[PDB]
Amino acid sequence: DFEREGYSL
Amino acid sequence: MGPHSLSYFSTAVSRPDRGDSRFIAVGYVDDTQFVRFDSDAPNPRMEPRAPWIQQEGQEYWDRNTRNVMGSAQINRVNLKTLRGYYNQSEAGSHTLQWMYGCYLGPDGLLLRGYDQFAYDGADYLALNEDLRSWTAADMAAQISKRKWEAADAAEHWRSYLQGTCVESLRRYLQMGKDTLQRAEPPKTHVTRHPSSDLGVTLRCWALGFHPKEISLTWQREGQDQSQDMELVETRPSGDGTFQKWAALVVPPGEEQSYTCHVQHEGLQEPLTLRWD
Amino acid sequence: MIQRTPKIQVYSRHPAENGKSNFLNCYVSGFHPSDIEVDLLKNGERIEKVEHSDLSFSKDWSFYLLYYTEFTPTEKDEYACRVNHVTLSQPKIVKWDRDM
Repeated sequence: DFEREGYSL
Repeated sequence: MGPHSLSYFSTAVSRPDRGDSRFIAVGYVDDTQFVRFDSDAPNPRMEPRAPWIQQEGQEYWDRNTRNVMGSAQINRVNLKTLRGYYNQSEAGSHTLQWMYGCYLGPDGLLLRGYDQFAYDGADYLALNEDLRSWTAADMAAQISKRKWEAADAAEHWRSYLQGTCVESLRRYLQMGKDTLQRAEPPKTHVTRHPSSDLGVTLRCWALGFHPKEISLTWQREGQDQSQDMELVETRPSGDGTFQKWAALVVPPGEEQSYTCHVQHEGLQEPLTLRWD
Repeated sequence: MIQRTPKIQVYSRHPAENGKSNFLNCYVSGFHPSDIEVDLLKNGERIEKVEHSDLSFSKDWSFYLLYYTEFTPTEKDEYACRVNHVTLSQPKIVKWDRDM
């Protein structure tokens, strides 16, 4: 189940 | 059950010659790809690539599509952010790779989790094995690290990797039982080709085996011969199985002194092969 | 900036028998960056209907792809893989050796 990036680098 | 893994491998590429960027993701259970996403598709969606995953319903496809599109957008942004940190020109194409996932031990409990990034081929930022902290490769990645440490991104990752990742893996292992959960042993043979006047090449072959891990080693009178062994990269057959070979040049007349040893989870006991 | 030239392996899916249907594979791996051009050739002519795998990569971050096409081996016909990448000054051709 693909995780949605909450955070940006 | 035993060694199992669920992994996602994503690739974001800036394309200044086309004024845009591209994001691609694939998902693997063990050695078996099951989904994909590509931002250059018209109507880009998370797509099935294994038969067993298609019996998921629309809400699975909808949700995965929402979440991988969300990630594509942020990875679009990350590429721009990393240029800034490294002070790079707008004219160069750059690559940001992201791998995450979970590894189930021989008992089927979560053994390791991963979440990490590579920029232009080089390690950038990695979730530590504790799943509580981050390793940064350089001063740039220290900037991301500080930012993610203070936001406690590790906790959200630790929740995902210990919860949903393992549960999903177990649902997939069950949905795809007939292919994912049985190992196919290698079909083997040993070839002999005189390769010079001075020497003879023995080649130990493995074909039609899954999963891809396999040990092929040559032995003379007990002692291993890996110093002078040519070993090709394990390679895919295209039908779920793999191939490998290892070769050794041996003196003429000494062929029976040498044995090829094969280990693979499909086999009842390791094979000892000999040129016949 | 890492740049790594592709390893190229050309082989059939099954042990090749003349007049028996099979798949020819061109496996490119260990490369970086990801842009790559791969053609399958028959007696030096681009084969049209060549499918390929989705882009992925290994533990060491290096990319790999499988290109393939249904074919029937014969005694006469030469097959080959032509590969271009940023690392290569000229497209590289690798012939199919059926013992290999």
